[PDB]
Amino acid sequence: KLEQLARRFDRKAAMRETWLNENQRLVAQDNFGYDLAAVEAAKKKHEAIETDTAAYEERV
Amino acid sequence: TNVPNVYPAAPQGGMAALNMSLGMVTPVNDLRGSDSIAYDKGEKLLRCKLAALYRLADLFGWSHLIYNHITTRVSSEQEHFLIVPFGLLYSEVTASSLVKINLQGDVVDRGSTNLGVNQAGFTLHSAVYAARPDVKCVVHIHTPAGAAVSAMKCGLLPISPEALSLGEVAYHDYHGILVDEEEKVLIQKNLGPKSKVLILRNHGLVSVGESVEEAFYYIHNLVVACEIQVRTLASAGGPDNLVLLDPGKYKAKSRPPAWQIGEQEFEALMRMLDNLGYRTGYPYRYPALREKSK
Amino acid sequence: DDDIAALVVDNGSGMCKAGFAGDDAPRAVFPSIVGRPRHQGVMVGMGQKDSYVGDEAQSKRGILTLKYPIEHGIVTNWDDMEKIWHHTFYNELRVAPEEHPVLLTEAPLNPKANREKMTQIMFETFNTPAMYVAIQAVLSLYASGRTTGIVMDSGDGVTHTVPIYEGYALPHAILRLDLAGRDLTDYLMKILTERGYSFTTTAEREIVRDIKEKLCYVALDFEQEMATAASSSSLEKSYELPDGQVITIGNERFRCPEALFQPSFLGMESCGIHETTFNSIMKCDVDIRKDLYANTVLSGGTTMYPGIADRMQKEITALAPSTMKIKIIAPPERKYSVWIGGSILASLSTFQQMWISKQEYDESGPSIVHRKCF
Amino acid sequence: FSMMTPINDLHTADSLNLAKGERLMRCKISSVYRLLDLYGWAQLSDTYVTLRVSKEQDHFLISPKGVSCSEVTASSLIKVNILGEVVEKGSSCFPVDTTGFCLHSAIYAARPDVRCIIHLHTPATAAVSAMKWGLLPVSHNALLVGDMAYFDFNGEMEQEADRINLQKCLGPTCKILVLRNHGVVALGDTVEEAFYKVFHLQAACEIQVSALSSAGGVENLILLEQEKHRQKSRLGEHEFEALMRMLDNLGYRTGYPYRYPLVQEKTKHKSEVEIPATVT
Amino acid sequence: LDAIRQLQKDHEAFLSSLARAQSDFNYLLELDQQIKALNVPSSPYTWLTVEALERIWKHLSDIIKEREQELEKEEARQVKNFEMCQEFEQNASAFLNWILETRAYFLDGSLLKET
Ligand SMILES: Nc1ncnc2c1ncn2[C@@H]1O[C@H](COP(=O)(O)OP(=O)(O)O)[C@@H](O)[C@H]1O
Repeated sequence: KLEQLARRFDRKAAMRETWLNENQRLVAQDNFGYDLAAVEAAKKKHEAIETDTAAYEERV
Repeated sequence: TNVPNVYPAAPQGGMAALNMSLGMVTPVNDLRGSDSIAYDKGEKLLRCKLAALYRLADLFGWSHLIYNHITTRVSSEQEHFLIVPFGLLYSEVTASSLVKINLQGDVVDRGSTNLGVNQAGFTLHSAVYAARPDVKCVVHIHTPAGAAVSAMKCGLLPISPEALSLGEVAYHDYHGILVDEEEKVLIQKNLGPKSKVLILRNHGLVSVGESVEEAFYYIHNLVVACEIQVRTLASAGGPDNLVLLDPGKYKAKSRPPAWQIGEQEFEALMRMLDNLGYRTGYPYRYPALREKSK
Repeated sequence: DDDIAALVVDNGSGMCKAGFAGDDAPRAVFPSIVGRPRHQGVMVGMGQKDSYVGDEAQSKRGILTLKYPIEHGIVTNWDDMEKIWHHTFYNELRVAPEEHPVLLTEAPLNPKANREKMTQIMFETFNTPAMYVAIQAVLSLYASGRTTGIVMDSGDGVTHTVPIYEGYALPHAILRLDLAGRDLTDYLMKILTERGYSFTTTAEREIVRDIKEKLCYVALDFEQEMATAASSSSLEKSYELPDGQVITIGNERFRCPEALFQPSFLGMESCGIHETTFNSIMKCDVDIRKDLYANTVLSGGTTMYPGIADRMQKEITALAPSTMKIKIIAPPERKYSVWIGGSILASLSTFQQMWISKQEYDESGPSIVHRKCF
Repeated sequence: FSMMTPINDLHTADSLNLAKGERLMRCKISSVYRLLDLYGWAQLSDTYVTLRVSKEQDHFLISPKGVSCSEVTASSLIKVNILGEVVEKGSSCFPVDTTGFCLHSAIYAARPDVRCIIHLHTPATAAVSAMKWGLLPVSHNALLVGDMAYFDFNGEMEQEADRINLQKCLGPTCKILVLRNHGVVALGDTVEEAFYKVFHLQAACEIQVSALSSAGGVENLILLEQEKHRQKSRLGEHEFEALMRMLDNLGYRTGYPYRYPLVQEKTKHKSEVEIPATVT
Repeated sequence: LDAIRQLQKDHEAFLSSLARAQSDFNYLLELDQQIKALNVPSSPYTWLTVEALERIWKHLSDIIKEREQELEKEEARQVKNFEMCQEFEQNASAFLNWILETRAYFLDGSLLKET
């Protein structure tokens, strides 16, 4: 039973590690839109991403 | 007899002995007299010469994998330039493996190999071929000393008689954009009407010749003069510490079975390469090095 | 041609075969031995010759000292070869040599003086009209129906591997190795002395050779087979000697041929037969490698051990490059194939220009064979 | 009289415990050792190339300590863990040291998208590692390398905090790392791309050393702007097959599978009287 | 049985949550259609569209459809494994009884005395 749940540990941590890599990749690039309207649109999109990450903090 | 299958390697540079051991097995004169409905005697002879030039370029280490290309002209009545297929290593090149293509890159002879040719890599040679009807052999080379010479601001300097023998050098600046037809126009402008040596800045060194021996002579002189310049311009550190040879004064004072101006080195290294065992079938100006014993 | 058929005479190092060209079977196959008496003969009227040749010599093994005229593929007694040729022509076939052409086979790499001496002997004494010399390994591929492939040959003299490319024998890639059947027989004695059975005279060498012929096989895996032989006695078999005694060979059955694959057992520093074939293909150019791996023919007397085919295939697969076409083509009649190839070659109409006339030899001496036959 | 050793020893071993794709990766990294030995870059084992077998099972393959790069084969490779524990040992009777794996271990902990890490100690790359403004893109090959990251190296990374600084300086997306006074490190998803980048950066460093010697100053050189510089074949797919094919022609038993055939192999001339082939 | 017992139980526990899930999903699609009715925003600040949600819903439905058959096969195999085992148990017990009783009667050895 404990070896089975260890192999579940490995299989579970695989997705977490791949996701950490993937949002590393997408927060790496920076492309701000021109002028204040697009800048604040990017700001609220960032806040959407920040609210999204707190969901998987629970899974971690 | 009593020879190893692969030659033992030096502490540095195993490529020389390794390509030697490969050329021990693979002959460069792949043609032995089979059916060839499109080949000519001159075409076959130039194929052998081009394969031998490829192997010689590999042997001196004047090669950067497969990213350099050497083209020749069949001198038929329309187009038909010979180029190495894209993918084969230089020690793998044989006579029948060479690929005949058109000026714009259309493959007229697929050759003995399934590998296609690089369409992007032929446009640089096609610009020179469209620029001059006189040119017949184009060699593009990449040595680290030549790259260091091309990367500096002043470029080649008249410090050796070999650089004086090079003559006027055309310079092509590194655009790095590959803008096709206007890039060809800029090549035609920088190369000029008459020139022997082109330096494509930060990338490579190009020799153009009416014959294979002429291009080999020009590129050998260029490479040796470049590596002459590398040490002495490093040690000098300025014009106050370097003697420059006067070109005009030196050239004014310095000047059939008979050899051409560049056939001597080609024939000597062909003798060397046939003594190695490459069996190139090159027509020598004199069949024996010395007289037969009596 | 129609009236007279060329004589096909195969001179192997251990056996000699003879027949008529265009025929399926050789007429006479006999051992190539010559025996001399070793004891004083006291019976006045029973009749004792000075020397016995061939099967008559092998019938009376107990009173003779058997000598082989061919040693390691090199002739060491030329008048002895005159005796064996006289016995072949006059007794076995009962045909005159002056009325028919003869065909001779030879090792791929032999000294020039050997060819000159064979030509001089065949023209000067036997007065044959026409003769020709052929390479032994080439004719096997003709018998195979092939013109391109690698031929491995192993007789009582020497074992050599050659490549053949549309009938051309490449001289540089021909490889030689001194692992013959006679050395295997000597090693069979050397390993039989462990059990307690002692053989020392040249008469018992034929008994040991018969034991080798009848009771041997090649292990697919040596390490597993030694453990199998140590575990159980199901591998042991019994042989019945000419004097009535019964011996149990047991473990040694797959130890006799193993000297072919690992020559370190015999003290030789050379490589195995599989490495020899691999290096022989390695020495040729790249273009013909694919049709040499895809085409391999085994021939010779030694290559009839049971299980040699699969072991050879596995050992040459282990050295070949990946996804490589590997196949071994061993005919069942693989040690009569040289005579078959010789008769086939003599049967053709365009072969008749190969014959060397008596006038040509008389004009150009014994050295004409090398110029006429390349 | 020969250095030539069959690089594929998987059939003669017939042992060990293997993954479903492990036996091809072993041959590939053994071939990478053979290429880096042949060019004269390295001779003495210092844990140069490391490969990750699987995303989940870890079990990274490294070279044993003490075996020179000429003598490394497929069966001689050692499968170790992320910390240094021995997961599986091949047929190599040598003492096991995983000290050099520590340099690759935190990079494994940092980026998963890399499988192949190649560390160099060549004199040109170590001179560039001591070159304080780093690689100056004055040549085409250095432009082909891409972006670089620079990290100070104190020679030790067993410490728990040094790993954080290393993965901080590496960045989220950067595949070339330059440790100061310690050569260079190249980072690749495949061994082919990593080997291609190693070759190109080595050529660029060799060009740059001669350029800085000959010029004597930055102002004597020309530097094209990084902004101005700014079927499908993968970055190292095309060249690596040619190298494997050439080693196969020489005779090394390279287990690398070729994606397309070399020669057409026109059908030969067939006779009916052939004995049927094979031994079945 | 008992592991597959409790796994059947928490499977039907998961269906009760699936009902809440599809109630929330159709509530969200009605709200998205209400948003889409006025001046057609697809997704103003989020990557998520309606068709991605429909796709992942279909994907989840397909996997639960496969896993109910997987659990059916597992429970069928487990019960088929006990049925012949507990057939074997009573036959073994009767074997033990008769062999011990008959061998004990012959172990007493009173057959040779009373005759
Ligand atoms: N049926 C057989 N089984 C095993 N070995 C055999 C058999 N026949 C012949 N041999 C071996 O082959 C040898 C004879 O080889 P042979 O074909 O005469 O050589 P050559 O090619 O010189 O004629 C003998 O020493 C014998 O050991």
